Amino acid sequence: SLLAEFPTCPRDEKDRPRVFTAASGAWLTDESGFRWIDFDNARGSILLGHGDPVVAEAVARAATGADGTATGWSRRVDAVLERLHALCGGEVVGLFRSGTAAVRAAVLAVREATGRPLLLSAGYHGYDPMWYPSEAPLEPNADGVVDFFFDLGLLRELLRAPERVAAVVVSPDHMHLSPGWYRELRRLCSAAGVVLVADEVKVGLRYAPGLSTAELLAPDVWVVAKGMANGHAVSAVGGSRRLLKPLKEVSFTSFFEPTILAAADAALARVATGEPQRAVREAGDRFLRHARKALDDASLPVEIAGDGTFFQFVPATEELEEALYGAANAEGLLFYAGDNQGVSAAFDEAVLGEAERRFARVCERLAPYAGGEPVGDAARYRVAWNVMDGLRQAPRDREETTGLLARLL
Amino acid sequence: SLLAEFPTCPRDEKDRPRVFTAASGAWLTDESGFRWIDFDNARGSILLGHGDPVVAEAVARAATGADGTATGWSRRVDAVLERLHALCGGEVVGLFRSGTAAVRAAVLAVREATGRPLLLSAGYHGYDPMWYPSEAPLEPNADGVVDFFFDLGLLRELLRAPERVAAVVVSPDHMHLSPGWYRELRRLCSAAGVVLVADEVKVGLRYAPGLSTAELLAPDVWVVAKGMANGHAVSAVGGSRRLLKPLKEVSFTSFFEPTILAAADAALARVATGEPQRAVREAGDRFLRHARKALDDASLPVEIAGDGTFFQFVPATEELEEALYGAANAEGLLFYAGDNQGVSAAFDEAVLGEAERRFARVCERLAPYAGGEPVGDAARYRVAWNVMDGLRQAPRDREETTGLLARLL
Ligand SMILES: Cc1ncc(COP(=O)(O)O)c(CNC[C@H]2O[C@H](O[C@H]3[C@H](O)[C@@H](O)[C@H](N)C[C@@H]3N)[C@H](N)[C@@H](O)[C@@H]2O)c1O
Ligand SMILES: Cc1ncc(COP(=O)(O)O)c(CNC[C@H]2O[C@H](O[C@H]3[C@H](O)[C@@H](O)[C@H](N)C[C@@H]3N)[C@H](N)[C@@H](O)[C@@H]2O)c1O
Ligand SMILES: [Cl-]
Repeated sequence: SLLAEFPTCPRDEKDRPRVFTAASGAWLTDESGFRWIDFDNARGSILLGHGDPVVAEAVARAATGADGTATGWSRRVDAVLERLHALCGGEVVGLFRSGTAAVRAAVLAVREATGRPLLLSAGYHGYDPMWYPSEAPLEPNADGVVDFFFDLGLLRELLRAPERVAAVVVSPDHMHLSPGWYRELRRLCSAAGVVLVADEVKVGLRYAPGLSTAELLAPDVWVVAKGMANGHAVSAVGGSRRLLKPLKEVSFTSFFEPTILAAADAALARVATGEPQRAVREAGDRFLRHARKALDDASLPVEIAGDGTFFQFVPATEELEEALYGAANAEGLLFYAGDNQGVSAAFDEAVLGEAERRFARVCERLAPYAGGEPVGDAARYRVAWNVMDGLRQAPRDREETTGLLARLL
Repeated sequence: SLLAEFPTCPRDEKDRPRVFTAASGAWLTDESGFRWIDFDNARGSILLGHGDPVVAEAVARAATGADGTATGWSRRVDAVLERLHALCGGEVVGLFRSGTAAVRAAVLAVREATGRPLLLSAGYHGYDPMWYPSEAPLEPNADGVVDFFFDLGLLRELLRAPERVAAVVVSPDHMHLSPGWYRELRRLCSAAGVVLVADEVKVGLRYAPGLSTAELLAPDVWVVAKGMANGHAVSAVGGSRRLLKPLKEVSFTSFFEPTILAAADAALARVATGEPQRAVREAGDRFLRHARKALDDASLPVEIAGDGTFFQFVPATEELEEALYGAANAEGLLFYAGDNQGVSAAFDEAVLGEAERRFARVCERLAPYAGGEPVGDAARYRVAWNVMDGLRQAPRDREETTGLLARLL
């Protein structure tokens, strides 16, 4: 207990972190020698697979100084910028050292550029205190952030006074929000004349070789990170020259560190082909068909939201959800507990076959829960909240919305 | 023109970044094949030297999968936390992705833990807007920060109402502030009952295996970064468990990324022994003896502040400053222009012998500046302001302090 932070990671029954010695492709080794198949994948930042051979060679080389120096510019800086710009659009691009740092810099630049105070937010934007919850729903926090919890009725209300709004900033979820959700969000922002920031730290580059919301939102500013460097310490922002002009005041010491630029340039190259995204979709979709039949044949009341790119178990009770991850653990399948499961491209037939096999065995372990009452909406809203930090799309009136927020906050 | 940021880096006479294609030890090669001896060394974060073989090999093995996974905890997390704790003291340790992020998190944690609004600051703390200047000297900015510019007179004033003060946060400079200055700062903060945060992002682990101000300040909370990983993207905060409890709320996606953890463990192993810091001190002091002698023999009105660990040229005039770096640029000595020079442990006998010959050539180019009026205090103040973003220690009354602030802000 030297560690001052509480990092999100695999934890065991005593909530102590699982210690992993090694990993390659889709497989992990733990400290007891027990081997796992990884559906966490550093929260979906491992798009390609652990230890990816070709990224590894580019990073190993950069470490020797052969591609440049942390002292200053290298043409790999130009290549990473150029790639991102091609993939995501906009006029300008900036690089940062986490998703957190990127989203904060982007929204503060917009606030400065527009001269307006309030940020209207849905979703998680990172650990920084600027995003901490207000004393009550719909009121601005200490840093001028109002959370609207992906409720478009609440957003529409807020946008009836757009003079005070620097930007709307949204973290997509494609498991729990439909395409028409996003189009309504875009229509409302455009009618109000308000800047739209897509926080694609998680979803950017994974659904497509580009922004998952490039056409759905056509955002004024974007942020990506998890998809861009197979796990390495980099994020990016882009959009219009005028709104990001304040980013000119950003500099940081490690900006030119070559191994990160190596990893980003290698990983982005594949990202740009479409293939790893196809492979993950196709692979996790295979695994999903299989998992859904196994839960069904087993009479287990667990729905699965989403798709091969990201999916989430939605069990009918919290008891069952815990048992589920209990059994998965017992079988060497590493899920990100309660959150979204994101396979990597290292999910070939061998892995899929074993994972399917290990999932059947999870269903076997779970047979005491066979025939429980099927999934209701309270479970769906609970489980979606854990992944999105706000409300899944479903029909509701204002009273229902208010009740949900009271319950879940 | 894709980059939205304006990174600090070596820039040519047209203000364009120099392009470096490779580096090894003390030496850089640029896009034209010109070879440079590096005194900038990623703003001092390259303590060991470019492409340090042991670190590079730690990084290579970690990029394979064989030395931990981004998905979660590893034995190298413990080794890093343990090492920092041993070198720097305190009860807990936290890891971050840049000095900016680390100092922001540290100070916000102290603000939350004490419950008091104001941060009293000297020095540079990172690019974040929380540090932007106030409307007037001695007024807090919009984020509750009041800059005292290293003037203990001004600090005493601000310490007259300490109930409102969460911390004093200071970035040391050992070229322009004496040991007695630190002791008095220490005294002051203790009498006022205020928390002292030493921002050792630059100086930590470089003057000694641990904190430069360990004895002088005995700070409540410390921050280090540039010393810990031979340029790789990590920083650390440590100190009181109580004061850093708010850091429990920190998590980021790349926390377990293995190449950075390996680089840090390998670098900190070397740092703990005291050897690289001794090598740097001795190598730099040797260069300084030669440089001071060459300047004097040439009748050039340029002093040198500092020592082998970090030194700064202090030219009598801005014209002569620009001529100095122009001449150094022509001879392939890469100085961090106007700022501090920080050699690495790869500065061996052969590097020093060539740097001496190059600096002799520099002084020959500056012949036309021979015999100019000797350095005055206005020059010393302007030059020191560039490295510390505040006032070098020297006798002043308040009016003169005020006067300097008006001049240099
Ligand atoms: C849209 C978005 N914007 C910025 C960030 C910050 O990026 P970074 O971690 O690099 O600083 C993330 C980081 N994502 C990590 C996790 O964040 C969320 O998890 C939060 C979680 O939802 C929240 O309730 C809890 N307080 C902490 C936890 N880290 C998501 N539910 C999860 O799918 C994600 O994997 C993000 O998803
Ligand atoms: C004490 C301290 N705390 C946090 C940080 C931020 O760390 P990071 O860059 O990793 O985010 C630094 C970063 N240091 C980089 C430079 O910062 C200052 O340079 C500033 C410079 O003084 C300032 O005027 C300018 N606007 C930006 C410039 N980077 C120092 N003069 C220099 O010696 C340094 O090498 C630091 O020195
Ligand atoms: Cl003083």
